[PDB]
Amino acid sequence: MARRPARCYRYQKNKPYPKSRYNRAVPDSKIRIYDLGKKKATVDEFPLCVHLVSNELEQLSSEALEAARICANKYITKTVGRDAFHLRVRVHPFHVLRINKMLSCAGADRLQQGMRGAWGKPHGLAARVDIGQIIFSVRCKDVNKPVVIEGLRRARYKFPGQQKIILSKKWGFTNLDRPEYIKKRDAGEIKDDGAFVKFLSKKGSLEKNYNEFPEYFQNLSA
Amino acid sequence: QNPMRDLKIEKLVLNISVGESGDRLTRASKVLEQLSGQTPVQSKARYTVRTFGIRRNEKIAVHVTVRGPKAEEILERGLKVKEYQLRDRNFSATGNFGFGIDEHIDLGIKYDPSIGIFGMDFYVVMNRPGARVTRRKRCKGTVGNSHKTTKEDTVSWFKQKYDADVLDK
Amino acid sequence: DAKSSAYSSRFQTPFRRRREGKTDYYQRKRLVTQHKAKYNTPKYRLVVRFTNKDIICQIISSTITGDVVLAAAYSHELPRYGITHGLTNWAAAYATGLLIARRTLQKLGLDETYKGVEEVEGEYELTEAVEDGPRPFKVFLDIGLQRTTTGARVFGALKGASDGGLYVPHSENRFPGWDFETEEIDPELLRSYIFGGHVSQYMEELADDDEERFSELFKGYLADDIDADSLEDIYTSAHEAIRADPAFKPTEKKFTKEQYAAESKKYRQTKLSKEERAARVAAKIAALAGQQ
Amino acid sequence: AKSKNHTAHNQTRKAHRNGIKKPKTYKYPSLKGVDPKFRRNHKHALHGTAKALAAAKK
Amino acid sequence: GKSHGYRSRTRYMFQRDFRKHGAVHLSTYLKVYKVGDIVDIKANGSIQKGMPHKFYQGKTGVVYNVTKSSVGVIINKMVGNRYLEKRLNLRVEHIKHSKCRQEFLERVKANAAKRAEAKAQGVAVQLKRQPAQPRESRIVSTEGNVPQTLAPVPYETFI
RNA sequence: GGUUGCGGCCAUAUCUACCAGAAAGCACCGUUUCCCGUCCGAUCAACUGUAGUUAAGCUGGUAAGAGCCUGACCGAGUAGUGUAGUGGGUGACCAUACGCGAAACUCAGGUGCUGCAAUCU
RNA sequence: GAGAACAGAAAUCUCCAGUAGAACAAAAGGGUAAAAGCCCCCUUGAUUUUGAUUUUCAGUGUGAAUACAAACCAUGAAAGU
RNA sequence: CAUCUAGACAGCCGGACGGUGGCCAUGGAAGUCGGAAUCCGCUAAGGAGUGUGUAACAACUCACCGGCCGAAUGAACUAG
RNA sequence: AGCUCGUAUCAGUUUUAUGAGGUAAAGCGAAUGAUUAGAGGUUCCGGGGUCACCUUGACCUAUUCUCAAACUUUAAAUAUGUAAGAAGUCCUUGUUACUUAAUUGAACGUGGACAUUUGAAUGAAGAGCUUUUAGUGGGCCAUUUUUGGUAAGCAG
Repeated sequence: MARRPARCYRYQKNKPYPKSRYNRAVPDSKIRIYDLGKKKATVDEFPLCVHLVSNELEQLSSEALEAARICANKYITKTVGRDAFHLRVRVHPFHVLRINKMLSCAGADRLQQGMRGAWGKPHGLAARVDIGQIIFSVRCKDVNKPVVIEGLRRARYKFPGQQKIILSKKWGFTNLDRPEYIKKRDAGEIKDDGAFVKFLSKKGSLEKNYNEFPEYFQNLSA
Repeated sequence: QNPMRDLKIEKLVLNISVGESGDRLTRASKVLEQLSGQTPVQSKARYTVRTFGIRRNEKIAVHVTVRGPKAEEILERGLKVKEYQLRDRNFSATGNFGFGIDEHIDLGIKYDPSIGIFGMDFYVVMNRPGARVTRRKRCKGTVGNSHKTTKEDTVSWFKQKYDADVLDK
Repeated sequence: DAKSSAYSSRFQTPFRRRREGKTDYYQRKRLVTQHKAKYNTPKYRLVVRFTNKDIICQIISSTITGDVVLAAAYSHELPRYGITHGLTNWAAAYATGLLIARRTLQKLGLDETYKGVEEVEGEYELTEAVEDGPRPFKVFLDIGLQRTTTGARVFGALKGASDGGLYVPHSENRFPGWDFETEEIDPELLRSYIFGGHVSQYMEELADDDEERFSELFKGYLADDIDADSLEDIYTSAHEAIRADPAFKPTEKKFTKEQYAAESKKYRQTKLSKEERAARVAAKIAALAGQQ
Repeated sequence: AKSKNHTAHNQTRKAHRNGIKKPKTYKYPSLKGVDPKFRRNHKHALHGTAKALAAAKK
Repeated sequence: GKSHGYRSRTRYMFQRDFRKHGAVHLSTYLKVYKVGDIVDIKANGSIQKGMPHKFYQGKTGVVYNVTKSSVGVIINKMVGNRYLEKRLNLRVEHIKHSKCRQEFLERVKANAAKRAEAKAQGVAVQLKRQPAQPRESRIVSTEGNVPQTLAPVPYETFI
């Protein structure tokens, strides 16, 4: 059957209704990939982080997430290549939408009881977002800033509501600011872990910290 | 080093696992009481598998446990058929070790008719004097990490006794 | 091994004496509780515990902040009364059960009445309440984690306390000589256990057998030159001395508590504070990294 | 056909128009549900102390 | 079909508290309750005998009856336009002593002691509690405390 | 101050490694005639504290330890929320006024205390 | 997880780890570790007399439950249940 | 955010030595090219040009400066 | 219609003290159920590649992204229970067939001491009790929370 418009499920009017042991007959999400580009790149390779942030409390459907994922990826791949960016789709469509399917043929009043038994069968998935919640996070080098800006601006047209694009003072996807990340990287407290980094804590076993971060103790002795 | 830290035979358990019950099990029970000098118990089957011919609580197995000098003399004659030599395998990570043979009626006892031929699984439990602290009722403590049994100290115990060899593969 | 952090975070520890293993708290709940319409009357527990070379009997009552002790009787006070060897046997358990019963009866002032049995014959006899007088002191046997076995020493102390005038409710199923085929006790076997016939008949059989185990065991018997027929004599003498003087003469306590605290503190390990801990990890962060 | 199934509108206003007043308990409440061993003894204690006070006041 | 059983909607209120599961600690069975004492009901969910209803959890009432392994508690219950007294036979592990009564009791002991000392000296010794009175006038000096000026912060995205 | 018996609060007490323990005590240990219970005196029951031992249990200490507990003008008066407006905004929601007020995070400290009785270079 | 002839994913045995992730007749929820689970032993309290109380509630019934009193029993060594 | 009296943004006049000649599948590797970037003898001016011209100059505007106009301009956004 | 009394045994209220809750929020480098991405460590319980071979099938550890009406360590606001005394406190000694080992406690007592305020604030506009009976037992709207629904001047 044909899908309803997104104005039917735009606002967070219901409680979050995930796929569980009670809600079993849920169709799969139309979005399946959430890390794109050079996702295997080191954190030092991509210092700039650009966030697409929702400004409204609404629901983004999984189809809108997939269409915005395709549209943003297609522009950045065509402009600055594939390995110049890492696109991360932060939000995930866990909220299951319900549809009460009404018959549109003549004589439908006999075969349909109206609002009796009106509990909706599962229709699709949607990502419930809040105000200030990050939708897309694209990290890249400092050179490719307006390409990612235009890529995230072209991703807004597939999204309901109002979204804003902000550049992040965080070094990539980390929770640390750019000067604080530079101090820990220069002091050797940062170890690469493929897609993210592990930070040296001042708590824990010193033998395990010596095995994991040998550069910090060598530089402390220096 | 310490006389309270040397190994000893805690217990030595003989278990056999017959495919069914009945006459074969009763012959299996009497060969073990002739083996050990004490009656064995008949282990009941836990479930039904569809492949082994066993149903639940059918008494498909027989096991008995000997301790002390009886366990020592049966381990001497248990390695006489195993030629006082063994592998780096068959030793558990907790220091215990076991081995299986295919015959006992014509091993070191006289053969008698209407008893069958039965193999068996020896299993030996090794610990130190001081294993009561994890088995007593009041103040059931643990064992110290320098007092546990490993593979290395038990193969070394298996060297200092029997003049044995290891890794026959 | 290698327990996860989530396991340690959710781990609800038991009660400390359950962790030690000395207390059955499900058992403790139905001993130490009281009928709530017996409002502030404490329920008194006869607790008999078996460490090695000791019988520990104490009449104790559970309160809010802990258990207070009325009368505590130990094994090592019986060498004063005469029992020099075998301070953890069945007969010594009877003697310290007899001792603690006479001790708490004289503590509460009921020593003149409630004599129990002056001569022991080995029959199950609850101490009856006297006609127009005070009731006998009602304690209950709290055996703890020991197993309930017919002919065990905790029932020896139970028999000894019941023979001392202490009212402790029990049955004769756990006394030695209990027939499993009829409900009749063996009073001759119980009396022999009371006076040590289960050790004296072992002694005469071992003396008739050999000398090697009769000198490895029972070497204190050969040291004090006491024989198999003298076991009943010294236990009757111990029983008479217990009835005569249950007044709990305490020991000397030489080299007193200030010196006890001083000598224990010199051979004890002190805790490094924040400054010493920070200094020693500063030493080891330089030593393990010192061009390593 | 259909109507309102249940509604707690106006119920608190109805309860508070005459007030949700306290039960106004008395001294010597009813000994209905107390322990019968205690109640039999309480009868015998009051029977004793009535005569004790009568003999005190002659 | 709707359900209104004895322990309906008691999924969370008849839990055991986290890392406080298992057997009840033994000061509960050794606390003494007298007739007229004030207790509050917190139903320990591990013991099923003598368990109160879900309404009485957190309620507070006087003990009218003291029984073998239980007490009798009078709770006032709002039934429509009046309160009805409810008599509960509850095991002692579902109750505890209310500390509001003992705080009143130590205030009584303090007031009796203050009245006893006011017979000697300092009569009208202010028996009644006063509320948090408004503060009297004070002098706030500025040595070492020169007032640092503050301004509103600019809007920073902090992301 | 140490230990033992019984505990109160029930991890500041638990857990993983490593080290130490004078005297006492606890413990392992030693042996099966009796009571006793098992396939098995391993558990339990009995007997001897005698042949030995701190090896283990136990206690104490160490870990830039994990956990747990406490505190912080640390996050944060933030999220949330009661009341109010003919406030804003198409709405979604947000802002203000009068209040109340988190949790995660981060940092710092700590790692059992205590009651009764007995005992101890 | 480590092992032990047949014997392997799974037949029986042994050890270690195991806050319960098992089981408790049946829905789901709560509760339970020297237990409320598994095994063993003994029983009939799943008995009688009526009353009071809690929930549903009109503070009526029914149902179910709770704590007792008087007995008489069961079990345990007892407290107790 | 990038320029700006050392002269900016506009406007108008002037502008490719040959670098595609052992680097090109030599599709039409000589115009500005879909699988490529760096070369000075100059390099204000000599550009694998921003520019699939489909024929080893078949084509103009433009890479970036001059010329002289002599003051502020441009870009990306945000919300009334 | 009253009846009994005359400022209370009170209150759609606050404060103080003491609870109780499990929603909002928050949490998943905390359990349970979902979740995206990579990093590092194997038993002959398969290598499909030369039988111990660099040889991709896991699992575990440490990270990371996002959640949950029928998840949760934690955890509000609002609402809610109790108490804030003369029916109470303290001291002595009377009854019991209850209880205690007891001349022990429990309950009920007898006597005696309890003003500047008889023991928080504010108010009380009279308080409490009883009888009898009418009408009503179709509701609807608004802020906030909220369920089903695409929504409704929809239904709850």
